[PDB]
Amino acid sequence: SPRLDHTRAVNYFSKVKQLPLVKPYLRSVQNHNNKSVNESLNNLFITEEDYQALRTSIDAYDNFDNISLAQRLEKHELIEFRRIAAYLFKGNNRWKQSVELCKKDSLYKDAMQYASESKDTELAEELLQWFLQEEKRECFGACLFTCYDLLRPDVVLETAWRHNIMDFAMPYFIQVMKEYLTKVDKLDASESLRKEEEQATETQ
Amino acid sequence: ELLQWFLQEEKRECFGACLFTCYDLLRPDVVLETAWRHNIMDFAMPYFIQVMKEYLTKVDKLDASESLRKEEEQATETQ
Amino acid sequence: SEQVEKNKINNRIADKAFYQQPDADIIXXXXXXXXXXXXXXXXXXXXXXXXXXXXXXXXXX
Repeated sequence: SPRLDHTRAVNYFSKVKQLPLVKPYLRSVQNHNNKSVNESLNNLFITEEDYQALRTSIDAYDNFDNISLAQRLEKHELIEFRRIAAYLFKGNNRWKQSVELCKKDSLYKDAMQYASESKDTELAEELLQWFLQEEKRECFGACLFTCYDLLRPDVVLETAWRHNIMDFAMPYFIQVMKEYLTKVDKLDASESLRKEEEQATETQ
Repeated sequence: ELLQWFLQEEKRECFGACLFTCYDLLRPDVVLETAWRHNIMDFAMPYFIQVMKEYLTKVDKLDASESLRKEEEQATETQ
Repeated sequence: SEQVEKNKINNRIADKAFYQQPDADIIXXXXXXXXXXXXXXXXXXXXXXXXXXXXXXXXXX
């Protein structure tokens, strides 16, 4: 352990077709954050089908090629990695994961949750505009959008009309913002009166 | 309590869900919606919902007014 | 053998739609649960009757 360079080892294993013996050799190790470790280590958890470890195998040590790695995963059939390659590519960057969907990997599930944390607001119109032409859970769509402050303005609430006379009734949220914009109004009128009132004592 | 009951047992819900509202506001968003999920049809009536509208558009009048009060005096004493 | 075997098992416990997906969700909060609560939604939205509407409005606040 102590007083090896590791960098000059995994190399002799890889071009050996026998590197996995070192599987556990990578156990107590991998604290070194070394590349050859994660790098093939992932390659290992990939062809081996390991996700628990692989996920945790990177739930801390971030030393690797955050790219091609998810390239071999997407080429899979077993979504486990087509699900994480989805994550791996997104990684603390939500824009990738969504802007890369289509029919497949369009899960009526996580797709309604990975948008929320976003910041590129308008992408809501992107997603939503799409919900309309290709899906029907637009309800949960045009809604989970709204409730988070407001990133779904008038602009989007209408974009949907130009089209759907029928289809729109749902609201949970539109009112959440209503008395919200009726409560901030409460405290505001309150401080207005604050002012009024004081300007009444020192100078009635 | 009363309203929820009006629905399952009576129909003058109109006078119900209304005389409720006009006094300040005791009929918040919470109720104005309960009727959407629930009764699609049955809800159109309003006399009151708007009483609170320009009410929350008039208190807004005087408020914008005092906002400008501030603006005006500030810019003045400091131009 | 076993891994490729473990492989097919998914796409098998009520066909990668709320089986393997649920497994992944197990391996927002809920919160997120309340969201996936708006949730269920079959025959006709299968939700807003009781729990669904309830949690929904509640959180929405």
